[PDB]
Amino acid sequence: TVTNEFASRFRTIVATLANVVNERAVQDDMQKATRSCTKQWLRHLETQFD
Amino acid sequence: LKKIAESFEDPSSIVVVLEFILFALFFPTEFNRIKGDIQNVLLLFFSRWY
Repeated sequence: TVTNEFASRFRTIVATLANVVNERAVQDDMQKATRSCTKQWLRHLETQFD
Repeated sequence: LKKIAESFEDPSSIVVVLEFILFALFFPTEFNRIKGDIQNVLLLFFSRWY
């Protein structure tokens, strides 16, 4: 396989699990900088798994 | 092509993509011979964003 399969399934976990995190930063609505620095952490976390 | 290894995550990592779009417009003769692997390091970019 060109790009490993097992890891590409993990990307779907992060893809939709992060969408759920937004609906809490709309009720508790924090400034962009806060909601961004968490959505940036899931990028690093996921790219390690690769 | 001299291997350029990196993973696209930050929106600011467009520099490594724009580096080919610029190289392919100065030396179309030289880009026509290593279009092969310059492709697969860019095929990695397409799995991540789209």
